[PDB]
Amino acid sequence: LKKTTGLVGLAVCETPHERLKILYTKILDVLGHIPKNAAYRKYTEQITNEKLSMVKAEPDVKKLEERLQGGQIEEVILQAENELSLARKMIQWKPWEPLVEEPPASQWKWPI
Amino acid sequence: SNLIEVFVDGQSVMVEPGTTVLQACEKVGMQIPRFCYHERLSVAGNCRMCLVEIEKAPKVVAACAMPVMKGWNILTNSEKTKKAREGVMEFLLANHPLDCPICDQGGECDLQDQSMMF
Amino acid sequence: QLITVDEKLDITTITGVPEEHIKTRKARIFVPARNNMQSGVNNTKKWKMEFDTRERWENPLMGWASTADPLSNLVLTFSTKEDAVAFAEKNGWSYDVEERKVPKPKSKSYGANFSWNKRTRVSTK
Amino acid sequence: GVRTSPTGEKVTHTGQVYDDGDYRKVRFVGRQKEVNENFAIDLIAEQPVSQVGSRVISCDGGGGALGHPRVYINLDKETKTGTCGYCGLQFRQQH
Amino acid sequence: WDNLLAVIPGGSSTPLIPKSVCETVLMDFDALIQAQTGLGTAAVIVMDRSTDIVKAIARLIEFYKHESCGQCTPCREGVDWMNKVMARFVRGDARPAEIDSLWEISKQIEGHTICALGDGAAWPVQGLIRHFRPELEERMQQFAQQHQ
Amino acid sequence: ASATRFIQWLRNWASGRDLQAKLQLRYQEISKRTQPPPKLPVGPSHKLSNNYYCTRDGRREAMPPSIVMSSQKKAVSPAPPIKRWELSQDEPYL
Ligand code: SF4
Ligand code: FES
Ligand SMILES: [Zn+2]
Repeated sequence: LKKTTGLVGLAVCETPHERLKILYTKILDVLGHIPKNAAYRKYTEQITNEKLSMVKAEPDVKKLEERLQGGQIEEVILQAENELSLARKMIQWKPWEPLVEEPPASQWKWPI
Repeated sequence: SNLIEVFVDGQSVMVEPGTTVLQACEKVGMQIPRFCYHERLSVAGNCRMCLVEIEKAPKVVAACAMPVMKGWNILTNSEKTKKAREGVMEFLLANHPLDCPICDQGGECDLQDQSMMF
Repeated sequence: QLITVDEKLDITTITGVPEEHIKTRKARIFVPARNNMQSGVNNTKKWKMEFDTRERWENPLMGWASTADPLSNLVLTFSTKEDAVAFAEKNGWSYDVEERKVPKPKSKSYGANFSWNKRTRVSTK
Repeated sequence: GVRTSPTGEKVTHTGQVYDDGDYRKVRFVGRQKEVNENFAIDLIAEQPVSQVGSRVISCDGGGGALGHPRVYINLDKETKTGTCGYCGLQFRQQH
Repeated sequence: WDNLLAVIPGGSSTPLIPKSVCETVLMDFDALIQAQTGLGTAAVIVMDRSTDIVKAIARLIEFYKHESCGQCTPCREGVDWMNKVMARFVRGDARPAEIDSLWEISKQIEGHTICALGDGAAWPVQGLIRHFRPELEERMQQFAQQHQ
Repeated sequence: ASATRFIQWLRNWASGRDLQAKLQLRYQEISKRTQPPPKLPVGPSHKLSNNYYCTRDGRREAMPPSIVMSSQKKAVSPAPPIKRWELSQDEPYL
């Protein structure tokens, strides 16, 4: 086990593989409540499964960080927490719905 | 009725017969470089600063004096057009005096401004 | 949720502009005339808003041109006449609008210089 | 040259001088009015005209890249000299 | 014949041609176009090896400079510009980098003027540069050494 | 530079360094205040031919932005993940 993650305020995780399986599984369950054809569901399920496959395949924490390519394993866990929080918020926002409103005629015309 | 179709950089524009190449370009918002041409004077065609390439035509035409023809595509930003302007500007500045600091035209001079742009 | 506000937009009390420089001023909405010293037409493309000219006097010390008019240099650019008018309405300024002056299309003919029987024939090239 | 107005105030090379009754001359009381005494109009007129044997001559002000932009002067008129529009040196054609 | 240096086959406007081309070239419009010249008026000006080829062409540019009507910019200013450069090439008072500059200048005159006089003043220069570049570069080298 | 031997030893001992070899006051090792004139080089555009400005005009090659989507498959990231940094062989630990 590492002595430190090197980032102030990010504590070393005793059981990183177990924590990552729990978080990715929670993300996938939350994604199951998003509409099937929503792009957020399709892309996030795709990337979440890929990371989950690496977590199962590779038991060595040093080697797992090499595959995931997302920093320290504690940075990966934090990112999975962030994604899980985002998924819950996306359900209430529902950004897969059509555009709320077109902008005025030349709102984005530069130069004027 | 009698409008003929020409193209400016591939954009179609309908003009009356007798419209010049220079006037056809104005209808799409482009201003051809000029010195001798003035819309209220008779056409001269001597400065040669308005030379412009007609697509698939070997020779550049004086846009101010050349009537357009049906189907012509006027390449107003072509490599041939741009190199014609550079040559003409170079001849204009060969004998011109280094006077801009003492010349009243400085700052509102078409020679200065078209040298900068073309 | 949205609300219905059935008034003309008016922001003069939330712009910070002093009373004097809202109702005594006269904005002019126009397209600038081509500088007749040059043939380029690129400065005649946009609409401008400018205010009425006020006094400029000579500084006693150096003779510089002094001003008490905060809007002397204020010039605004607009894409269309409607945009300029809408900006003046909501700011409370009295304005005068002037139609854009586009040059007339001319009939040009190089061959007219050599007419057999017309006066357009030139005597020199 | 530096004249003195009837009041006694020096006239500058731009012709400036406060007239009588102009209060602004109070600013020089107990002090002085800064006037450059080397009038360029007088100094340039002391340079002799240069005789050259050609219709056209060039002037850069002297000193190469330390002078002014190089201009070419026409000397065809014999009723006058050719003057440099930058430095005011005069040229005349030698017969 | 072995003394032949160059021939102008159709008046001053047509580019010169060296002796080798003159060995077999036929005198007609199409054949002389293939030899990168032209029939022109069919005035054959013959120059032998005692000729100063650079000076001979330079006098031709001086002719066109004296004849340009002055109406249009590329010939009014360009031909006179070429005349000054050619005059310097006669003495070698120039650098080799100016040869390709002279070639570029003539191409700016050619095809950009009102009439064909501008073309007629650019072709003689192109013919000289095309066939006698070593003569030009050899005169510049000679001038440079006498001025050290 | 004018300090005596004893003072040089005293202040060298006090600081723990050899101060005389790296004096903070400048003496004769600095450049002369009169220098020979330069002759600066010229840039690549100083050519008499093959130098048409239209072929070396950076401003006129700038284009308006490319519209990807206007309101008129594998997931992606803005770029590949950043490669991890390596410890200095020069001195990993200060
Ligand atoms: S090219 Fe023809 S029209 Fe133009 S200046 Fe020369 S002679 Fe005159
Ligand atoms: S504007 Fe002068 S040739 Fe056309
Ligand atoms: Zn001068």
